[PDB]
Amino acid sequence: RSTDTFNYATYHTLEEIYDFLDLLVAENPHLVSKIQIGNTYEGRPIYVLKFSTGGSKRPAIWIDTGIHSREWVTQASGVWFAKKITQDYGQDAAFTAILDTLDIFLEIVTNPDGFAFTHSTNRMWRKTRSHTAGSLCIGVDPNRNWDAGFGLSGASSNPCSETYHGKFANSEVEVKSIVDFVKDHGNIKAFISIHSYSQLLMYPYGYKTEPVPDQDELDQLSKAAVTALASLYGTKFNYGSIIKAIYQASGSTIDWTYSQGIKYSFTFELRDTGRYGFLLPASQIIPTAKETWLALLTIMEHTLNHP
Amino acid sequence: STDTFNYATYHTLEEIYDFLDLLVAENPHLVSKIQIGNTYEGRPIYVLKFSTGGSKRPAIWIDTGIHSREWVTQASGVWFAKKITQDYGQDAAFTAILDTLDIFLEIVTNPDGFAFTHSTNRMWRKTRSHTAGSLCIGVDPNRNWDAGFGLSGASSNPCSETYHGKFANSEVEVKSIVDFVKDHGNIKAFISIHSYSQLLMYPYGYKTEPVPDQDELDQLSKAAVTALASLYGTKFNYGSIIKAIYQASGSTIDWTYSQGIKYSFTFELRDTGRYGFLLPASQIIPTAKETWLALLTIMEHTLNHP
Ligand SMILES: CC(=O)N[C@@H](CC(C)C)C(=O)N[C@@H](C)P(=O)(O)C[C@@H](CCc1ccccc1)C(=O)O
Ligand SMILES: CC(=O)N[C@@H](CC(C)C)C(=O)N[C@@H](C)P(=O)(O)C[C@@H](CCc1ccccc1)C(=O)O
Ligand SMILES: [Zn+2]
Ligand SMILES: [Zn+2]
Repeated sequence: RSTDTFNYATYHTLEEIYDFLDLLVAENPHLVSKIQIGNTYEGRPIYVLKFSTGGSKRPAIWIDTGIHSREWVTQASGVWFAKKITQDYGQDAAFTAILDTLDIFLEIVTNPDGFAFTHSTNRMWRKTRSHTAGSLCIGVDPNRNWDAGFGLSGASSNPCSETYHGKFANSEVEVKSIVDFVKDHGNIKAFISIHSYSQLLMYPYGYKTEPVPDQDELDQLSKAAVTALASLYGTKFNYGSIIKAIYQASGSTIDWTYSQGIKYSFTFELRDTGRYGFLLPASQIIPTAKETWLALLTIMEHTLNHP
Repeated sequence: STDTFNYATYHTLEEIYDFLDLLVAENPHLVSKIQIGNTYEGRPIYVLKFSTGGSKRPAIWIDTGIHSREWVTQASGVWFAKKITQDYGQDAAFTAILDTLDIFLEIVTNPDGFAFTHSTNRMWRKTRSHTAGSLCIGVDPNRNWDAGFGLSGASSNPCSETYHGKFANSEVEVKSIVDFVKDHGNIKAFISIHSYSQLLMYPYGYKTEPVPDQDELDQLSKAAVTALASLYGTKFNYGSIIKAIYQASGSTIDWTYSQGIKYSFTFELRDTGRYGFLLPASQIIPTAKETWLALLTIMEHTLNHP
């Protein structure tokens, strides 16, 4: 296989996505690199792709998919995104402008133990796979484990719950690896965490109703990103703060990244709105990724022009 | 034919409905089929009446499959029904139950959703009703009841999994049961079966205030989970809904208990999340058998406390 002969309209295994990363690197040795940022609870490597046309820790966009493993359209879109970047660079003028200044980091399998578990045992696995003493239940909600209103209303203390927060913030190696990488990088200007489903583009906060100081700008960017998105197939996304647009969620990702000074902190909930939910047909992979790419571009151009 | 029916696999809606008919034809002096309504999508809603005679005798209500993706429940409901016909007149304790109490078993309590889980989305939870002014479809039938309806523990968001609907009993699937219970007026036990989590719970889900019958219901719970655990060692916890899982408003047994049905319980069957809703078919029969034993405890106790 090469990245040109790879099937992007199909859901893949952990081993397949991991081999895809290696093909991407070998085919673009002056564009793409693969960074290991940790290992999972179970010992699997956690890998981030860096797309860079030079410099030393340029201002950057971070994008992660697959934090909740069952959300398959997200890792699939993540693969598509990688190949879109390499095809489009040096070819598309607008996108070439983005990558002549910014680096892009892309974490395709952000919850690898879960992902592997969605394949071997339970298609609907959400959480990490860390053990919990005195419980018949396994794993922690990676989207409740960040140090931002951690433990507060909007997560569960019950190990059996889908939204169990863990013993303390960053207890999950899968979250702390991202935290460590982000803090050490120091130059991340936008952070985008990709989930499915509901067709939402959101900004902070999810833990409290109080609006973020950059609300007008973030909301205005949100409206243009979903307008761009809708232009392709008419797909309707709603937007707003996590708490107003879906529900309260504590110790969630963009609440943390935003309080770290990363202004352009966003989360997408992709297709659909419930018909298939997480079980989205493979035939909707590429449409999903393509329309979401239009939204990502909107946000990345904004980031480019607003230091 | 109900002897040759495969209890160790998951069936479509048509297969369950055909099973209802075969069991009635094999046992017409014991089992009758009652239509209590039609779903939002116009499909008949059926309840099995198991009875040895009389008129509106004291009764046990059992439903499965109100959350349609909870496949082990419908599949155990099918087994329960065969089980009743197998033991009536051969097992001395169950004979005594049915000699005094009627039993109603609603196996597919959410037929639209169940059909959807087979045709389109294995993880469909809600009804299939359309929502005025929304793209999203369906109401959580376990939030649509007239007990603390619309209060903390349900969502006003149509796209939510726990969307409560416009008003209490807006879902025909819930109103059919309401109408049935009120009309009957002599249901002494009501047991709603769900999965998963391995829990046995009693009211309330809508508030922390304990029910005046908590002491008795907790002891019965203790007994039922021990009976359950006796076969395979499967560990159930128990308590009020709000303490054993989380707050949930307009939920089923809250309303039943408010109508004066003292023995209102809910089960969450196997497992604890390894497979969740996607429990292997090989576990259907062991789930049904263990669960029957706890059902038996609740049923005997109901019989002995007229
Ligand atoms: C639909 C379902 O069965 N469960 C829900 C969770 C349940 C508590 C209602 C789910 O998986 N929902 C997914 C659509 P989700 O992706 O997991 C939604 C996010 C909340 C929004 C968010 C996203 C990203 C960053 C911060 C906040 C969540 O509950 O974590
Ligand atoms: C755990 C999960 O993946 N999803 C939850 C939804 C929740 C996180 C919003 C679920 O489907 N849970 C099922 C086990 P459930 O079966 O639907 C749990 C009941 C609990 C309360 C209850 C049960 C039965 C009778 C009365 C009250 C519920 O939320 O309705
Ligand atoms: Zn998610
Ligand atoms: Zn349920």
